[PDB]
Amino acid sequence: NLKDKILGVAKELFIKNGYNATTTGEIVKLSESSKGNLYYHFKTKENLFLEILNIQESKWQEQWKKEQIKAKTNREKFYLYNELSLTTEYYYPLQNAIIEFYTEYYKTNSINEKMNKLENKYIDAYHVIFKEGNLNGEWSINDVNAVSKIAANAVNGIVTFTHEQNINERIKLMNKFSQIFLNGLS
Amino acid sequence: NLKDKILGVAKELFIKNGYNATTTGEIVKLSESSKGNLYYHFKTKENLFLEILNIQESKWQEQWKKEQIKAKTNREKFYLYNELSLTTEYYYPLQNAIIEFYTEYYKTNSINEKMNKLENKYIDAYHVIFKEGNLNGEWSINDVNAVSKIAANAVNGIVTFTHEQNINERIKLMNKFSQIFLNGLS
Ligand SMILES: Cc1cc(N)c2ccccc2[n+]1CCCCCCCCCC[n+]1c(C)cc(N)c2ccccc21
Repeated sequence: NLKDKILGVAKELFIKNGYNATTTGEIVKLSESSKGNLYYHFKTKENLFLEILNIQESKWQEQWKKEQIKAKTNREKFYLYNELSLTTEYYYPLQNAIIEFYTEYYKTNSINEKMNKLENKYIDAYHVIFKEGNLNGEWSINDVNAVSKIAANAVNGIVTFTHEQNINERIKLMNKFSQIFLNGLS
Repeated sequence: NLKDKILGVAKELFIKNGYNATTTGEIVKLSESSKGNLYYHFKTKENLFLEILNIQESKWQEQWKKEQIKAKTNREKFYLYNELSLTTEYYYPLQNAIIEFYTEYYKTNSINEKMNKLENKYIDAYHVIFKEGNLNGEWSINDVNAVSKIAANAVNGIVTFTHEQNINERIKLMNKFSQIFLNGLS
């Protein structure tokens, strides 16, 4: 509970004032915990944030599980997951805190350790889509891990570096990418 | 050097840390100057940054022009451009500071007359490659603009969101991307 509260309040603070401006001091006092209890559950701001991040990935996955019901075939899952990545991320309040966090502990394989099991999870969604695509004969992929990392990162890029363009155009471009790319597997 | 000597410090600081962790003061301090020398061609912080981006972009485009000769067919110009994007020391090492820069300075109306100029040079390489390929018959592209923007960002995605792993796994992934993308076009 005190741990659940630290997480809840911290998430709001990072959302309101970003990663850098938020202090464990603010988190401790507003969550009504202490520096000791905080230190025992998370050790560091970095770690607390990674934990919030894991919780968010779980939420995403549950969202994805209910959402893909709208996409029968794996080909459709791929179109929908990318469109979903773009539209949701546009109004995801933690995106700014995340950007800050990455640039922060990038030259530290420490606060970039669990950062792996995390990104790996993002990519798994693609892995499932492509593995099943293979079994369902929708396509034939040499090695899924490679194609999954590529799809995962090409999509982050279209989502991230487009920010400067009408949302309707963005979706149209992403769908075009989904189309061209799936066409490079046949 | 007055003007052309600050940008060098600011670049280092912008790349080393973020667009936020680098402040007007830290520059001048490690640059030894007046916190006002910025106005002739350096209006606001965003302008100093927006300028550094141009220098670096052009530096990258310069190199590209000199190395794209190892590529015979345009189909090859596409792979080489993407492979080189992973290895350059120009502009791409700044994509990070650029991301966090859009999570702030993107409301004013300079980020549409100054910032739009730079994005053109960013998708131009792909425009030339995709047009000359059309003219040459290597493929038939519906709208070179869509495919160009889609490609530039995808690639930037693979370069920027994997900047923490074996550079060879990198090259591998990028080449597999180029293969699939082009196989999706033609
Ligand atoms: C709840 C929830 C709700 C949503 N509506 C949602 C929408 C879209 C995506 C996730 C969502 N989730 C939860 C999402 C948890 C996401 C964990 C993501 C880890 C990945 C980012 C990796 N990364 C790398 C490698 C390298 C970089 N240079 C870099 C630079 C800037 C930013 C990121 C960078």
